[PDB]
Amino acid sequence: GSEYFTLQIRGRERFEMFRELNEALELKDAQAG
Amino acid sequence: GSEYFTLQIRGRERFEMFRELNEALELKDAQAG
Amino acid sequence: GSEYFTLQIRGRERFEMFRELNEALELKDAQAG
Amino acid sequence: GSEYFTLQIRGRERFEMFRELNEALELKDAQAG
Repeated sequence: GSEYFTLQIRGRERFEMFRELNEALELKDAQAG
Repeated sequence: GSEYFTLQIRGRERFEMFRELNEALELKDAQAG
Repeated sequence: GSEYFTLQIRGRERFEMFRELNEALELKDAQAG
Repeated sequence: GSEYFTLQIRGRERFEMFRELNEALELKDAQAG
């Protein structure tokens, strides 16, 4: 989409694992000045 | 059925990457029925 | 290496999480697909 | 310190995917630094 993409994840543990990865990538995005 | 959750993802490359991982895990789920 | 590439992972939980993803990718390739 | 493990990965694009995910998680690593 123009502001984000969506993905449907089956299962709470699985979702929490993918959210940890996604938040970490967003932390990586912040490293550039 | 199972509980599903929405992962909101920034960037097309990042989306394609997560979709690849999620599809592989779903094919693993499919083994058992 | 010529048969695989290796990555050092810090922490048991982190390793287990990546191993599950990696094995799922391999199972998808082996079942072709 | 921590305990370290080795992830064995097939394919160089798959290796670079895991490398990137791991590097992002490593921005979280610290003793309250």
